[PDB]
Amino acid sequence: VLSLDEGTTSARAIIFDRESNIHGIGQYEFPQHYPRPGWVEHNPEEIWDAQLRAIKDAIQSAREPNQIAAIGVTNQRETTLVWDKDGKPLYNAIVWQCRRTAEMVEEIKREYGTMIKEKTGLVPDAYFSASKLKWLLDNVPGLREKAEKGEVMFGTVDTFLIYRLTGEHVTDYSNASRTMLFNIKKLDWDDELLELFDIPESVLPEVRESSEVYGYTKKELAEIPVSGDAGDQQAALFGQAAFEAGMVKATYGTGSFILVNTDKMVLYSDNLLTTIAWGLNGRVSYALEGSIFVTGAAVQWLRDGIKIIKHASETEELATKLESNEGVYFVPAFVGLGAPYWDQFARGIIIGITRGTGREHLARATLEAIAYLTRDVVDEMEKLVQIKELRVDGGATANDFLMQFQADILNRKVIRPVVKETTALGAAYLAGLAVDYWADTREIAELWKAERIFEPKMDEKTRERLYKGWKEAVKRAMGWAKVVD
Amino acid sequence: MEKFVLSLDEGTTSARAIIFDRESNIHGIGQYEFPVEHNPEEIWDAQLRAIKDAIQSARIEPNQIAAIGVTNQRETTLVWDKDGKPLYNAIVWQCRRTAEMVEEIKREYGTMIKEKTGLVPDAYFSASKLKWLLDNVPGLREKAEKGEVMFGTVDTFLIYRLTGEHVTDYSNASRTMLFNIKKLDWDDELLELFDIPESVLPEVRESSEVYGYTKKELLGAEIPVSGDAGDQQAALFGQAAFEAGMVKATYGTGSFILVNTDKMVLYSDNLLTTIAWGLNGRVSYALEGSIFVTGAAVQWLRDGIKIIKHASETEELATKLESNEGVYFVPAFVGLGAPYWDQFARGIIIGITRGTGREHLARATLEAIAYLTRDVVDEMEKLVQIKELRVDGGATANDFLMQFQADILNRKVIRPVVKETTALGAAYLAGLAVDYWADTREIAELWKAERIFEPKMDEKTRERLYKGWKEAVKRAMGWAKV
Ligand SMILES: Nc1ncnc2c1ncn2[C@@H]1O[C@H](COP(=O)(O)OP(=O)(O)NP(=O)(O)O)[C@@H](O)[C@H]1O
Ligand SMILES: Nc1ncnc2c1ncn2[C@@H]1O[C@H](COP(=O)(O)OP(=O)(O)NP(=O)(O)O)[C@@H](O)[C@H]1O
Repeated sequence: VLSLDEGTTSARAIIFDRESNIHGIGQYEFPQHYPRPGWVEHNPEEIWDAQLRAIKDAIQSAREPNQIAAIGVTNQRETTLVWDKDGKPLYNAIVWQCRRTAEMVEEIKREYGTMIKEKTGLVPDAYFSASKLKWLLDNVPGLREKAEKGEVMFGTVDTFLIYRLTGEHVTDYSNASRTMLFNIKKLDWDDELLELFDIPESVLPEVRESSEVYGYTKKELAEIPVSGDAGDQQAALFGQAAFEAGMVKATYGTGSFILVNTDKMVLYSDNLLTTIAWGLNGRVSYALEGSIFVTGAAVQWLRDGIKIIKHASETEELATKLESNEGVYFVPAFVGLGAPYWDQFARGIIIGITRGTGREHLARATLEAIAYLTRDVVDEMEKLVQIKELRVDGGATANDFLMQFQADILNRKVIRPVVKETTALGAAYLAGLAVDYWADTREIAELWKAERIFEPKMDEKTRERLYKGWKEAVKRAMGWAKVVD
Repeated sequence: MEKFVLSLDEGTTSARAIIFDRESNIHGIGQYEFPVEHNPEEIWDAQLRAIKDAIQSARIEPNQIAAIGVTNQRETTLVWDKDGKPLYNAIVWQCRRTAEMVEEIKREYGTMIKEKTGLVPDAYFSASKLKWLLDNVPGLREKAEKGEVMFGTVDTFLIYRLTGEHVTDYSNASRTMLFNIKKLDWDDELLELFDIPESVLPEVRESSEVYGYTKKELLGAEIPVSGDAGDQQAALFGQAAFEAGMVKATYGTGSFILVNTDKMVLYSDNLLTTIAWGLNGRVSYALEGSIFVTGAAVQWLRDGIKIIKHASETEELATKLESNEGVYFVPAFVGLGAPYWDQFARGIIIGITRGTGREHLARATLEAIAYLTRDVVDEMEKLVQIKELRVDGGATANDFLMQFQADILNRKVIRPVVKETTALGAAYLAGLAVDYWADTREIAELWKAERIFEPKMDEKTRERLYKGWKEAVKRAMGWAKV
């Protein structure tokens, strides 16, 4: 099985065996386009070749085409694209990170805020596709005509990847829940959101399950079946065998993303997202999500902005030089705050800077920030549902200290799996099931192995003192971009 | 022979001595660092070896030194005996060790203090540090009541070792917080409150007055020590800021700003009211604001987060940008004062996005130094028109800082050719007492200006940046309290 892990920064491809060991990798980046302050765009051509060119590294290290059982696909979510019947991108993709629609959304919020959330699960925000589409049909000349004329297909990244792969125009339930046009209850596009955002039905894909045969590849390109699809963060949940209500994973990447499987129960949170975990065997599993836009990206900024480190790994030793953060906090809201704050205007703050503050306090305040952002989500989840422990993946989870401190301020176990590329695993597992490469989810769930379990060993008083300083630091990051210009 | 004035610039991190002629040209320089506390003996021979360096560099005899002028880090409290032995290290002005000892004297008495002395009570000042010495230091109070002990700031010390005299001028005395600056003698009530016996207090004279003469056994001549003021108000004097409304800012580890207010005493709730100097039997008053961390914030970009090698580097980094792009840096390392008085405030950088680089920290740090000044200059504008800024200190080398400082203040910023103005200031005071210069009018004409930075910034832009600063300062408030 071959998994396509088309991320936000870098397109992965990976190949697994029924025991879930990797037999090939292939990763390539591609430019992150910023036409204007706060705007993030991807050229779908740069994305697409980076993807296939990266399949080949995983192929060429795996040692034959039709020896491939199926293809699974997982994508950076909400990122919005458009193309023609010959498969050509009609404009750049507007990444999930892009803020160009912050205020086209804002007006619409008040009259429609609770109706958008009630149908779709989503805090309305320029994060999700619906406003991204309305821009593309309102600003790209000829697109409405061409769509009212019937020549236009929209999709999120999975839907695009599945196209050049297959010829089919599909998406799963999980990626569709992310568009803020899909009614996660009724399980179909929601007509009065198609209205509100003025989006012609002639454009939307076909929502199908997450384990399904959508179609087969072009023989040029074996005839492999494309048989699995979920949103990037959703698959991580699958890859973690989070196949039960109550189970929680937390991906640490550019940003962190924390999901509680809920399968048949749909839960509501004012400050959190209700989306779809996956559709599987005529059953739709649900989830509650907290999406934190900037975590690991702060460690990056220590490397490329002020350049006080050369490698992200330098953080652990820089940070463990101190017994505590000595009152130094780093709220790294480079682009505003994700959940639960939903402050688009908050900007990144460092606070507590005496004459003795050195690189060590920076590095520590960054890793602490990552674990603090996570606990903000989890605390908010406990206002309705019990969170026992964190299965955990992503690049930053290499950091023995981060992982440790995460568990210490959470007073819960933090459990690092033996598998790393969990997001790909899940896209494999999904593609697997539908083409009996695996019998059941219970079989899959038994090859999931716990590589290390971080035990919380921190004082309750100490834990509350540090997180009270976190909250105060956050208060001071709020609303800064409507002050400064 | 042709003669010269010797200046004694006894800093806080360095003891300099410079030799001057009628044209303020510098013929010889010696400075030697010493190692909050300072050891008298250490600072003395660090200074003393720095005299000989300066005389050697000029190729001159003790015969040519027509007068000695003394400036010094002010406030710093010292105690000695009949021949000059320190009876405990110097409690330097930076010492926050009487801090809470003044907070409980603060409510009761503070308003009565500022009325008498000009000063909002603080650790900082001289009177608390010297009661500390009668209390704590082993059985000192018992001695100082026999007449056995002399007290003074750094200036009185030097002018004891040099001279045999037990003196100080008005300006240094105005900083003791024992000197009533309206009555111009030591104030009886401030002695009572802090438990000091006058058999301890130096005699206060003008800032331009032959106090005595050096021992031949030290310098080789019996030179007169004829000028004395606190190194801040001597930069003021060295800036030829002799008329009222004249202003100088010193950009160092902190900054200091003083306005000569001459024959009238001004009051401000968030500004110190002190003495510029006595001169020709005439006391001239001044208005001072202080910032504790200005250039020390640059010191931290290199010593702390270690993102520049030499402070020099800020210029090249900051001009890469043409705005702070919303990145600000309030370096409240130890707190805020004029006009926020929040000791619990701490340093913050805000505006960080994916692309905040060293350029924005460099540009934010220079803008801060510029903004903190404006804070003090605007507090003066609540009372008196501050027309323009004469400017000295290491940071004034940063040609960017200076143009920006002018830009946000919409005022000419003036860099003088002479750069060691604290030194030059004490020499004029010495030189004048010995007809080296005739009057200040001769010095005004002699003194001259190097570069003059001109405001060229939009009234719109100038206020959008500064509102950025204030809203930034709000979010540093009260951080150590919480
Ligand atoms: N040892 C470490 N300590 C701290 N942060 C780390 C460490 N290793 C990696 N990171 C951070 O983790 C990120 C890379 O994580 P990664 O698992 O590649 O997520 P990702 O590629 O952004 N997911 P995607 O959205 O699919 O592109 C960067 O922000 C790194 O700075
Ligand atoms: N070119 C520069 N640009 C910006 N900041 C500078 C520059 N040069 C020095 N600085 C900083 O500003 C101060 C330099 O002023 P300087 O007068 O050399 O300080 P100082 O020696 O502590 N003053 P003092 O003890 O009273 O004689 C230091 O704190 C430096 O960090």
